[PDB]
Amino acid sequence: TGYDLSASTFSPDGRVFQVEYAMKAVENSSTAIGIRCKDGVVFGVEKLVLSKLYEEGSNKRLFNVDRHVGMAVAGLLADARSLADIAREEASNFRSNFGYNIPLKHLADRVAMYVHAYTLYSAVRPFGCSFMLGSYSVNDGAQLYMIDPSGVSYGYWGCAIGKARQAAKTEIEKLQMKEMTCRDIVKEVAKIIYIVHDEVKDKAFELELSWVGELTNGRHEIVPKDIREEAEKYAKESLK
Amino acid sequence: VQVKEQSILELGSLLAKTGQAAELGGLLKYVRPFLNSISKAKAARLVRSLLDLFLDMEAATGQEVELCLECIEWAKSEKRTFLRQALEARLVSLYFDTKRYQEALHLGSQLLRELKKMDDKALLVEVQLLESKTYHALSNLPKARAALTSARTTANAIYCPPKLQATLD
Amino acid sequence: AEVKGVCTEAGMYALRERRVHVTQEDFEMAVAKVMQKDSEK
Amino acid sequence: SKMNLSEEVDLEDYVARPDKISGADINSICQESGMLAVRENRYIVLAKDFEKAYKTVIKKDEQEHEFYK
Amino acid sequence: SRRYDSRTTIFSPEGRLYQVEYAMEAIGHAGTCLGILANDGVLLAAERRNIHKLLDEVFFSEKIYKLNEDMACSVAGITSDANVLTNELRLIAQRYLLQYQEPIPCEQLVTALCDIKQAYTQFGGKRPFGVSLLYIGWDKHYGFQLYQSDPSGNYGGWKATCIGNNSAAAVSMLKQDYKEGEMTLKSALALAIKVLNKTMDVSKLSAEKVEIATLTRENGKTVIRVLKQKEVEQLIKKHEEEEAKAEREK
Amino acid sequence: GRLDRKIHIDLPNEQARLDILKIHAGPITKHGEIDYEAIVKLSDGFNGA
Amino acid sequence: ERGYSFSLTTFSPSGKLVQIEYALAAVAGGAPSVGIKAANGVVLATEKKQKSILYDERSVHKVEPITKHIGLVYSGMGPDYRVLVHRARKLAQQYYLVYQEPIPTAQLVQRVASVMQEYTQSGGVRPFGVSLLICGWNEGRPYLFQSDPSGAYFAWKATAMGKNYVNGKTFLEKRYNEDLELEDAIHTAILTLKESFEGQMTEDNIEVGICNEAGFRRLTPTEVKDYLAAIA
Amino acid sequence: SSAGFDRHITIFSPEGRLYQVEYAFKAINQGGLTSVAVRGKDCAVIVTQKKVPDKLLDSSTVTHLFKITENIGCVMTGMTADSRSQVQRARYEAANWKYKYGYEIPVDMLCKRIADISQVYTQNAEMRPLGCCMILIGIDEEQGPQVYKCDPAGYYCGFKATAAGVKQTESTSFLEKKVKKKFDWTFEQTVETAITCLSTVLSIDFKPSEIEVGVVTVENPKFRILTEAEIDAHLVALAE
Repeated sequence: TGYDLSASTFSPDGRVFQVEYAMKAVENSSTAIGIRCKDGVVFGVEKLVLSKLYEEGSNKRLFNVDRHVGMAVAGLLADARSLADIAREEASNFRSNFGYNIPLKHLADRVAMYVHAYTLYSAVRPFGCSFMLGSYSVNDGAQLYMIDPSGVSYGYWGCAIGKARQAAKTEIEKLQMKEMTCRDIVKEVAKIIYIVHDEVKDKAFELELSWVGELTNGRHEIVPKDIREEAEKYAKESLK
Repeated sequence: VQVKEQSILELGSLLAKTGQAAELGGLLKYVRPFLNSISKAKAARLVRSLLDLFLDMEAATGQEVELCLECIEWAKSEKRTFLRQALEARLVSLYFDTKRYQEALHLGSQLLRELKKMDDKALLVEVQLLESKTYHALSNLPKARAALTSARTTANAIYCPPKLQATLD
Repeated sequence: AEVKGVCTEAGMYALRERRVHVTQEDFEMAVAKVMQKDSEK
Repeated sequence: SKMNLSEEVDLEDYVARPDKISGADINSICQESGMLAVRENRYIVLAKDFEKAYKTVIKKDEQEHEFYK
Repeated sequence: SRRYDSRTTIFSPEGRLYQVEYAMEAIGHAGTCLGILANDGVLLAAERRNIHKLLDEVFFSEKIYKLNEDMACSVAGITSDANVLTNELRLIAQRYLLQYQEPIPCEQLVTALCDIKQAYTQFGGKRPFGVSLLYIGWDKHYGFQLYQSDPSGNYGGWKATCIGNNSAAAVSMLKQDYKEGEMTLKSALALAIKVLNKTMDVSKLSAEKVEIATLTRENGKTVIRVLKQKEVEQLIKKHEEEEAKAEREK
Repeated sequence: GRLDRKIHIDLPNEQARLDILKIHAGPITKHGEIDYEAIVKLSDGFNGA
Repeated sequence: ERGYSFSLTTFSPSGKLVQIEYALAAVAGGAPSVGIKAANGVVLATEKKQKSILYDERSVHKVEPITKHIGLVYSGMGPDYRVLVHRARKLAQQYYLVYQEPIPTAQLVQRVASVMQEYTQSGGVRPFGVSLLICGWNEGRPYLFQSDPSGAYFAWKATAMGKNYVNGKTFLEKRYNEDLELEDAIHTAILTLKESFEGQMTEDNIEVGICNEAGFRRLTPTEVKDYLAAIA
Repeated sequence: SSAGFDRHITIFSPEGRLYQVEYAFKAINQGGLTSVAVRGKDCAVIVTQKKVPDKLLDSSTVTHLFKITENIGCVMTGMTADSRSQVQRARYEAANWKYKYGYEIPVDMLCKRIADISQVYTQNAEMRPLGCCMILIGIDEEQGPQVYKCDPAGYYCGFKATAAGVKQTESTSFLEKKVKKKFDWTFEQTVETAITCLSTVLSIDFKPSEIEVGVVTVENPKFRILTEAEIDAHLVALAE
C-alpha cells in the first residue's frame, strides 16, 4: 500500500487519493443552497445550534467578497476564511489595475487556478472547502458559479452542497425557475430547507438568507428581518 | 535536365521488349562518357540495369563478352568493390555457356578467397554451384563430388532465394 | 562436451546414406551443424 | 485445398504479415472465413471474408507504447 | 520529503561511516597504475583498459594529464569525475601563478584539493567522489616528489606505490626489491616491467597494453615525456633475455 | 482447438438501458405519465441486474 | 517552492551505481543505429518506423545538424534528446562568441559529457536515457565520438548502438577496414542496418546523414531511394 | 520487477521502465469522453461530444473547445483542472512570442514548447506529470492545414487523423481503413467522415444538441464554432 500518503503519486488504477479524502471531508458539513431567478440569485444557509452559549450571527458562513458578489461556503471554516480573503484581494487588485468591477467569469477562474495550484506538490496539502459565488449586474444578468476542491468551476441554474445534496436537489428541480421572479423564491427556499434535517438528528437550528439583484440596485446584502419572518411563517405550513 | 537519363532507360526497355540486341550495345558504346555528370549511385544503377537485361536477352557469340569486359574495367576504375564482385560473378557464369575449360576454374578460385573473407554467403553458394557444374561437365567426376555438398551446407543454414534450392537440387 | 556430440552425430549421417564407414566430409558436415545449432542461444 | 475459395483471393498478403501465430490458428482462420461466407447464403468465399476473419482471430491492440523509442 | 532521503552523512553504531567504505571497495577494481622514484626522473606506469581493435587512438593520452609545466597525474575509478577534478585543479594552479608569479609547490596544491574533496563528506548530503589519483613533480624547495590521494581526503608522500586491482602483490614485491637512491632511469624500468608482469595475469606484456610516462629535470625545460611504442617492446625483450639467462643458470 | 469463439458481454448502451428497463417495469401497477428517458439519462454505468 | 537537495544515486554495498546501470539497460532497448568513417568523410545511419500510416513522417527527424559541420544522432529515450540538442546548440553559440571560430568537435563532446555527468550528482533528479553519436570534419581529419549516460566518451572508427548491438559490432569487425570510400561506407551501413530490419525496407524508414570535409548534410528522400535501389 | 521507490516517484525500474509516467496515460480515461480530428485537402475539422446528466446544469458552459489564437484552435481530453492550466500556459506563451518576434507563431513551434514544458515534470521528484492530452489545429502559409497532438510524457507529433479518449484503438482502425481509399478530400467529405466515424464507434445516432464541431479553412483562417443550425443541416444531409 502506501499510495495514498502524498499528493504526488498516482494509484495504479490512475487517480489521486488525497483529493478524494478531501471531498469526503466536505461531505460532512451542514447544508447550503443557491438558486437563480429571472433577475438575480438567492442563497440559503442552515446553521446548527451546537449549544445555547453561542450568539446568533456568529461564524457567518456568507461572505460578501466585493460590493456586488456574494459567497457561500461549506467545509472547514478556517480554509474558507483564507479563500475568502484571497478572493477579496484579487478583486481589489483587478479594480486598481484596470478600473471597473470584475466580471464573474474572470474572478471564478482566478480563484480556481489558485486553488488548483495546491494539488501537485508534496510540500502542501489540498484545501477542504467547496463554495458558491453569485452576483447580478444590470448589463450582465444573473450569474451563479460553483467550485470544488479539485479545481472545477461550473455554472448552474441552482445547486446545493453539504450532507443531503441529493435529497435537496430532488426538490430543487421541481420548481419552475425559468420565469418566476425571486420575490416568491424566498418562500420556496424556506420550505425546501425545513423539509430536511429531521428533528431526530438535531433539535434546533437557525436560518440565514442573502439577497442580490436589481431589486436592491445590484448590491449584495442580507435580507430584512420582517421578510424572513414572513417566509418562515409561510414555510411553517408546508409540514402538513 | 534529368529527362535524358529516363529516356535512355526507356530506350533500353523498349529495345528489350521489341527484341533487339545490337541497339543495346550501340547505346552502351554511345553513353559511356555521359556517366561523368550524375551521382555515383545513379550511374552505377544505370550500368547494372543495362548489363542485366543486355546479357539476359540472349547470347551473341561476338558482342556479348566485351560488354562484361568493359563493365568490369569501369568498375575497377570507379573503385566499387561489391559492383565488381557481382559483375565478375556474372562473367564467370557466362564462360560456361561458351564451353570453356581452364579460366572458369581460375577466376572462381581467385574469387573464393575474397568472397569467403567478406560478409555475404549467398555468392558462396553461387560460385560453388558453378564450380561443381563446370567440374562435372569437363568429365572429371572425382573432382566435383564434394563441393556441391558443402554449398548445400552453407545454403540450408541461412537462405532466402527460392531459385537457389531448385537449381541445387 | 560438443566433441562427444559431433562424434555421436557423425554416425547418423552415414546411417542416412546407407553406408558402412564414416567419411571425413560427414565429420565436417556434423561440425557445421553443431556450430549452427549452438549459434542460437 | 478443400474450400472453393473463389479464384482471385491472395494469400501472400497474409503470410508476409508478422504476428507469430501458432499452428492451430491457421485452421481457425480458414474455418471462420468459411462460416462467415455461409452466414449470408453465398457458397463461395471471397477476400473480405479472409480480412474480417484474420482480424477476428488475432486481436492484438497495440502494446507499443511509443515515447520509450 | 524525509521518506525518500538516504542520509549520506551520518555515522554508524560501530564508529565508521559507510559511504567512503563502499567507495573504496569500488575504487579497488577498474584499472591499474603505479609510480616509482629513485633518482633524477620519476616514472608512472598505467595499464590500458580500453584495448579493443576498434579505437581511433587519439589525444596522445588517456590516463595521463598535464596540470602545469611540471605537474602530471594519473587516475583510477570513474572517469567523468576525474575530468571534473582535473579541470577544477587546473585553474587552482593558474590562480596561484597569477597571485605570486611563481610555480606552485606540489604539497599546497594537493592539500587544497583534498580540502575540496573532504567538504563533501562533511556536510551537504551528496554522494562522495570515487577517484584515486597520483601526483609527481619537481620544485625548488624539495626537488622531486611523489604523492597519493584517497577519496576520503588523506594523502602522503611515498617512493613506490600501486593503486590497481592487484596492488597488494605490487606492494609486497616492491618492498623486497628496492635500492635507496641508486635506481636511475635504466634499472628501475626493468623492475617496473617485471612488477607489471606479475600484476597482470596475461603474459608476454602486450606492447599496446601498457603505457609509460617519465619526468626529468632540465634547466629551462623540465622535460615531461611519454615514450612511444617503438621502444617498449625492446624493454620487454631485454627483460625476457635477462630472465632467460637467470632461468638457464639455475 | 478447444474453445473456438469468445463472446464479450458488456455494460448496456443507453438504448440498451431503455430496452432492459421496459421489461421489469412491465407488470407494476403504475400510472401513464412515466418518462423512461430521464431514468435512462441518469443510469450511467449500471449493470442489467 | 523547493526541491529535494540530496542525490538519489549512491554507492551499493558492492560499490556499483545502480541507477546509471538501470539507465543503460533502458538505453539498450532503443532504435538501432550505426556509424562509419573512412578517410574521406563520415556516415551515420539510423532506423525509424512509425506504428501506423497516419503519422506524418515529414514532421520529425532523428538526425539533427548542430551547425554546418557537426552532426548528432541518438539511441534510447525520446524527449530528453531534444533538451540535449538545445543545450549543445547553446554551447556552440557561447564558444563561437569568444574566439570567432567554429568549435572543434572534441571540445563540444567534452562539454556535453560534462553536463550529462553533472546531472547525476545534483539534487532530486534521475539521469538521462540516451546514447549519443557525434560526427565532424575539422582540419581535414574526420572525427567520430560516442558519449554515455555515465559521461565517459570514446573515439570509434565504426560502431553500432541499440537492439542486438553486439552482433552489429561483430559484423562491422568482420567487414570494416581502414581504407574505403564514402559510397561503400553508405552501402555497408545500410546493409548492417538490414541485419534485423523490419518486414520491408523503404525510402522513408531509414535516416542517413553524411559529413565530408566540405560540410554536414542530411540526404533527401530521392537519393535515399536511389541508394536503397541497386542494393540488397 | 521493482524494488525500492520505483512505484512512488519517477525513477528507473530495474528492467528499464518507469511507472509514474505510465500511470498518467490510464488516468486520461477517467472522464469518459472521446474526440476526433481530421485534416482535409484545404480544411481541418474537429468533433467532440458533450454530456449533460441533469437539467440544472447550464448547457452553455461545458464546452471543451477553446480558442488559443485567431488562427489556432485546441481541443482537450482528460481531467479538467490540469486542462485549464495547460490552456492558460499556451495562451501566455503565444502572446509572449508575438511580443518578442513581431509575427504570428507557427503551430509546430508552439506545440514543441508546450511539450518541452511538460517534459521537465517527468525529470524531477516533486511534481505530478499532468494527466491531460492536447490536440491543435491550424493553418500555416505555404503548408496548408496542420494537425498536431501532445501527450503527458512529452512526445508531440503531427498526424493526418487522430482520436483521443476511451475508444482510441477502434477509431484509429476505422480512420486507417477509410484513409486507405486514397482519394480527394473536400469540406463536406471531411465533416461527413468525421461525424460518421464517431457515430459508428459509439453507435448512437444522436441529436444536434450533443456534439460540438470546430473547423478552419483556407479562405478565412479565423477558427470558428459551428452554430447548431448548420450542424443540424450537416447531420440531416448525411442521412440519405
